Amino acid sequence: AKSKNHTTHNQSRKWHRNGIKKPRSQRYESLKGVDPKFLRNMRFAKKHNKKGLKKMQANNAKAMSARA
Amino acid sequence: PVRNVYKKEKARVITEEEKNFKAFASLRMARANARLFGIRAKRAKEAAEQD
Amino acid sequence: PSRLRKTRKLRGHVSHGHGRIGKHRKHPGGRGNAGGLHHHRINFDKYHPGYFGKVGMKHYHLKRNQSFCPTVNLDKLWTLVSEQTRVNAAKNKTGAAPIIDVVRSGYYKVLGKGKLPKQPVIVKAKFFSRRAEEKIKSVGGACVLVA
Amino acid sequence: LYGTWRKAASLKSNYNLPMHKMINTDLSRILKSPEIQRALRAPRKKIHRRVL
Amino acid sequence: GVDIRHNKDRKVRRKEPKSQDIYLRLLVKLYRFLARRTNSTFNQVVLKRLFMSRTNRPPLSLSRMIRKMKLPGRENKTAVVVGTITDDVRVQEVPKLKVCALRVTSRARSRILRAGGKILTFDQLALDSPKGCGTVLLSGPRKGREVYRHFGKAPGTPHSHTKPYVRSKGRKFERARGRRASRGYKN
Amino acid sequence: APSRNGMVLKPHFHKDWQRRVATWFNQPARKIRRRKARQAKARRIAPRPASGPIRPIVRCPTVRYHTKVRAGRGFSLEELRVAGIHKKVARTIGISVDPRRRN
RNA sequence: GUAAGAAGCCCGGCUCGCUGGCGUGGAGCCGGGGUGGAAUGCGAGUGCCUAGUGGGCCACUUUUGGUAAGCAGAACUGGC
RNA sequence: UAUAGGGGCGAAAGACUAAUCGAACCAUCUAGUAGCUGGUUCCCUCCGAAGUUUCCCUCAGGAUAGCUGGCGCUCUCGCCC
RNA sequence: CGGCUACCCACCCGACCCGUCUUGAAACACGGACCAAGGAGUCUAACACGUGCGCGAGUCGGGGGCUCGCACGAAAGCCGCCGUGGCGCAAUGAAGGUGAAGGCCGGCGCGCUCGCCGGCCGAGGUGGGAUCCCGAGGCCUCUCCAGUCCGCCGAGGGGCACCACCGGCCCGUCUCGCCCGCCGCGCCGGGGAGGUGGAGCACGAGCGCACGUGUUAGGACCCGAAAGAUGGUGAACUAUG
RNA sequence: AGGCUAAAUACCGGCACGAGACCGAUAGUCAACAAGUACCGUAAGGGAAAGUUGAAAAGAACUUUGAAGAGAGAGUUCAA
Ligand SMILES: [Mg+2]
Ligand SMILES: [Mg+2]
Ligand SMILES: [Mg+2]
Ligand SMILES: [Mg+2]
Ligand SMILES: [Mg+2]
Ligand SMILES: [Mg+2]
Ligand SMILES: [Mg+2]
Ligand SMILES: [Mg+2]
Ligand SMILES: [Mg+2]
Ligand SMILES: [Mg+2]
Ligand SMILES: [Mg+2]
Ligand SMILES: [Mg+2]
Ligand SMILES: [Mg+2]
Ligand SMILES: [Mg+2]
Ligand SMILES: [Mg+2]
Ligand SMILES: [Mg+2]
Ligand SMILES: [Mg+2]
Ligand SMILES: [Mg+2]
Ligand SMILES: [Mg+2]
Ligand SMILES: [Mg+2]
Ligand SMILES: [Mg+2]
Ligand SMILES: [Mg+2]
Ligand SMILES: [Mg+2]
Ligand SMILES: [Mg+2]
Ligand SMILES: [Mg+2]
Ligand SMILES: [Mg+2]
Ligand SMILES: [Mg+2]
Ligand SMILES: [Mg+2]
Ligand SMILES: [Mg+2]
Ligand SMILES: [Mg+2]
Ligand SMILES: [Mg+2]
Ligand SMILES: [Mg+2]
Ligand SMILES: [Mg+2]
Ligand SMILES: [Mg+2]
Ligand SMILES: [Mg+2]
Ligand SMILES: [Mg+2]
Ligand SMILES: [Mg+2]
Ligand SMILES: [Mg+2]
Ligand SMILES: [Mg+2]
Ligand SMILES: [Mg+2]
Ligand SMILES: [Mg+2]
Ligand SMILES: [Mg+2]
Ligand SMILES: [Mg+2]
Repeated sequence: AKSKNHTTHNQSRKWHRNGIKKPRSQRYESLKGVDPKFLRNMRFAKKHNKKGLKKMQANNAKAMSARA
Repeated sequence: PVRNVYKKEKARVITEEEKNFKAFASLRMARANARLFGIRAKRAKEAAEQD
Repeated sequence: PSRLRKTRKLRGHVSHGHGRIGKHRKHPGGRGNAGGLHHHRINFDKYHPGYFGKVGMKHYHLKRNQSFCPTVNLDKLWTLVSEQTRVNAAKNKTGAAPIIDVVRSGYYKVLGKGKLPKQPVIVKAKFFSRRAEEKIKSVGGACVLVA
Repeated sequence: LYGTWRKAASLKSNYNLPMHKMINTDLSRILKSPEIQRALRAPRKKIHRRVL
Repeated sequence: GVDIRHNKDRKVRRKEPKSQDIYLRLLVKLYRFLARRTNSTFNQVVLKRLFMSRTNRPPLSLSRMIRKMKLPGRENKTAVVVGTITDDVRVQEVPKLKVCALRVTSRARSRILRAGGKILTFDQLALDSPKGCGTVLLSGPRKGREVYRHFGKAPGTPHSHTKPYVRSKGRKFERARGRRASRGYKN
Repeated sequence: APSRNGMVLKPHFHKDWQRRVATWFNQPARKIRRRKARQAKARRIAPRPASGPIRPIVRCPTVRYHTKVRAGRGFSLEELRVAGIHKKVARTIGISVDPRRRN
């Protein structure tokens, strides 16, 4: 009652029935896995960007609109 | 025989410091007092025992 | 509808929708949840994780009756009383506030959400959350505990 | 027993008349109205059959 | 043989609406005529949404239909919804905007008529805008359906966050082997 | 035996449920029987009203249903003594008497 | 296997509780400038439900065991 | 006349026990279960495989993935790039 | 006269007897003498998905009641201070329990890796994103003038559905830190900043009905056993007293 | 640690009754009929097949072949 054990015949033809797909697109890539000390940098940097970017960038926009 | 009584109490003015005293902490303080009522009595009995 | 059933459409095919080779006879894999640990672990696991074992305490004679506390939100806190009532009670009259008694509506515990306007009310309930209590203090209402 | 769309039914407690999907539903009147025929492309009745 | 390519004959599409509603078929006829005779891609998309199923047309809500017109540039525009606009318990004030939807609920219609807005139907929307000018087409929360929260690669293999089927959401039901590290494995 | 992603089922049909099937085919029959029973009661018994004895105002023992009210069973002998009438005289007047209900 | 661009370059400026001789470095955020960046062909992405299948064989070429087999067992491709 | 079924009887062959005996006959549970043979009922149109990975007291079977069909949704083109 | 045709015959060519188990059937593989009737995926419950309908943050009378005694009426109509109740609108914990809003401006405490007061907006931001809006400019038999008219558009803006990422809030554990309150100052409660696990929130879409597919329990696509138990009938054959 | 009591509930046995999106003599109960009958086994027990003339019997008087079964004429009936 010996049977055929293992083969990879008729496998690439099944693979190319659907055109094997790259993930091909991740705009603004996934962030998990990166260094937790770098995350402790980046989250506080982002929320203080939300806090204190207003007036200096506003005056810089006024200055660059006056210059050009 | 139902007679579902309907109390309304529609008009009253905003009042004194009941609104400053009836906060969330009263329920937690009452819960902690009900959970630690008897152990304080045991500690009072032990304080009376230890002279 | 047997005339809409697939069986009337499949009259003429020999094996009748179940193959000549595999031969689905009576019960090929078992019955019900057979082999939950032995040979169907890729179906019981990977589709129902957590299914095997004990988890916690065993509260004997439990009822879903003592822990009865329907939660009302601050969005649902207004329409228990009609809109005519709150308009004619907060149409710039005086410092009086209407009373919304959620125990009459059947809801016991008041929880917090957003969308609570400036016009203050008085809420009588058996329980509160600190978030909803701070929202009532922020809009200027009165938090009243009842039994 | 049923009412109009202004009031509710006075005999049935929680019933109102259904919502009317197309109010003025004369499709020939709509398609021959000047408001629709103001914004039509052109009557294109050429056939352009197979040329041997 | 000619084509070595696979025979994928029909693409995906639903041509005729499967609903046998006579009023829906009349709206399909009218907006099909407008979509093929007015060069209006708004009429194209509204005709496709009338071809769309009952389930894939989610019910719009009154607070969302306010907030999509609260944005600057949507003051004098009309809100066109292929679907139902329902009541919301959350909001208190309703603006003076116009509504063009199918099968608006009774409390929503009552509050719009109290606020002073104007509700319409699709035949009146077609008579007022054949090309669809002055309109904003809206859609509703499809992914917030209870059915779509069971859909994923797995219930728990990269923990997968996708809600396995069970009777009672609580203790003793699917919480032991694969849900905690003390009992066997953990996801 | 199981399949693709679906809820685990434990149906209680292993016991021979085919013998013990009770289906309400006599549900309009019981409806007509009980209509005739009520009408024959109102004919034959008395000009006493239907649901003859009067039921008390009674609160429901729970943390759940005690906000509501209920028609009870009987008038709680201390209450009947304060009302000032005899027990079986009250039962013949139409007062429902339950000796167990406290106050 | 990777790259053959607008998701890419360049300039100016804020934030950081990361780092630190230094406005040093690195990440994030904001504003602006120019899209003609190998060939060929094709209109693409994505969600749900499920049957059958889970005994294979043959042929060129590369091979394992056997003296060899219409023998047993592998790789690519094609066919039954 | 007595011994009646896991019982009887046996100068012992596991032989006999109503043409059936290495556990009689009749009825009921019972339509016992079977991964195992056989069969499975009108037409036309369209698409269309696999005998492979892993796991199982698994090797005639099942679960999973792959292959497949159906139902759609989101867009793109018809008017020097 | 013409006629395809379930009529018969001849001629040329091709043509092994169907169904299945199988890699392989015409097989020296199995079932089939012939014919007529019957004969095999049904039904219930539960779940999931898709579709259609009504109502829609609600939905549903299936449980009863009301009508005069009506064949069809074992139907149908109504209840609403009959919504008790099921599902959903809130989850997280084994549990005690707890429980989903933030943003902007001005002032103060050393705007302090730091809390408070007054006013305003209100479910955040980024890159895509059908559609929509504004619009330089161009074009209709001779000149200035015009209104709708024939008529697209570089560029710009607001941005459904959903996608990808960041940030925010809720619960349970983990780390580090200071403050507040007294129906009573205590091994009392609450709050802060980070990294986590959850079937969560981040303007909710469910309920009921019906149909289709699939799975499970029921005899369950049809037929099939060696076996087990329960209760009775036989020594007219045979075996022994 | 003594006791009774109608009610709403169940009823594939029985007596009478009504209805059917059910079957229509290989179906429906085994049994539309002299059906638990014929018949089988010592016994417990097993257990069938089997409806239809015509409106009315008016069921073909009479002649003839044959011993009769049967046949050829004649007749009844809308139709042998
Ligand atoms: Mg194999
Ligand atoms: Mg087939
Ligand atoms: Mg096989
Ligand atoms: Mg199978
Ligand atoms: Mg061809
Ligand atoms: Mg093909
Ligand atoms: Mg299967
Ligand atoms: Mg059984
Ligand atoms: Mg199948
Ligand atoms: Mg080989
Ligand atoms: Mg071999
Ligand atoms: Mg070939
Ligand atoms: Mg011997
Ligand atoms: Mg021997
Ligand atoms: Mg013998
Ligand atoms: Mg034996
Ligand atoms: Mg035996
Ligand atoms: Mg069977
Ligand atoms: Mg059997
Ligand atoms: Mg194997
Ligand atoms: Mg086989
Ligand atoms: Mg599979
Ligand atoms: Mg597919
Ligand atoms: Mg396909
Ligand atoms: Mg085969
Ligand atoms: Mg073979
Ligand atoms: Mg063959
Ligand atoms: Mg043979
Ligand atoms: Mg044969
Ligand atoms: Mg034969
Ligand atoms: Mg037949
Ligand atoms: Mg559905
Ligand atoms: Mg309720
Ligand atoms: Mg045994
Ligand atoms: Mg016995
Ligand atoms: Mg004898
Ligand atoms: Mg002898
Ligand atoms: Mg007693
Ligand atoms: Mg009784
Ligand atoms: Mg017959
Ligand atoms: Mg018979
Ligand atoms: Mg007769
Ligand atoms: Mg005739």
